Amino acid sequence: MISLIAALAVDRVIGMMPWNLPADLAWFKRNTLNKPVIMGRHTWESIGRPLPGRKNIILSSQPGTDDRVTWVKSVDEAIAACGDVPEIMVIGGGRVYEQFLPKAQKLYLTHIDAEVEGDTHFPDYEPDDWESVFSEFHDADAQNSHSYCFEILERRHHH
Ligand SMILES: Nc1nc2c(c(=O)[nH]1)N[C@@H](CNc1ccc(C(=O)N[C@@H](CCC(=O)O)C(=O)O)cc1)CN2
Ligand SMILES: [Cl-]
Ligand SMILES: [Cl-]
Ligand SMILES: [Cl-]
Ligand SMILES: [Mg+2]
Ligand SMILES: [Mg+2]
Ligand SMILES: [Mg+2]
Ligand SMILES: [Mg+2]
Repeated sequence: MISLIAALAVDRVIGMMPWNLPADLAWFKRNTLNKPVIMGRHTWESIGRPLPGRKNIILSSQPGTDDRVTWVKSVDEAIAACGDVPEIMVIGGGRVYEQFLPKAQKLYLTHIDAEVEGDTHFPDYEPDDWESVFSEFHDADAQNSHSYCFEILERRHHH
């Protein structure tokens, strides 16, 4: 099964960080550890080093040479490279989320209370097609710059 995981500012702006949220990074790690992660080449270059404890699959029509990750050229190849696993995590960026959304059955979202200047957005999804099965709000604190709300949604309908 395919899931997307993303952190969204107001207006669904995503980035590679205008905010400083170690709690969100802990949420990201907890929910991706021991699962393959699929990302586009822009996201890969922004991370710079393979995420530990996860198979790192990079979707790009023009692969790099880095032997530390697995390079694939299509959504279908990305999925095949993951093989028989319970859950595949798609970690962005904008275009990769857009291509994978139709195949996804679960969303892990962090809704951040920040207005920011970026131009890359998380895909449009029809809220009526999803059910909110978890939500938790957290205030900002000495370690986290903004307030945020974790949410998990499960797909109920497809169009
Ligand atoms: N919800 C959430 N989802 C996301 C991101 C986020 O920002 N938060 N960011 C996007 C991908 N970018 C990164 C950049 C850095 C890291 C990263 O470095 N993670 C460490 C944890 C951080 C650390 O302890 O050093 C890890 O092992 O997972 C993860 C995703 C995609 N999805
Ligand atoms: Cl957590
Ligand atoms: Cl990308
Ligand atoms: Cl505090
Ligand atoms: Mg090689
Ligand atoms: Mg889009
Ligand atoms: Mg769309
Ligand atoms: Mg319904």
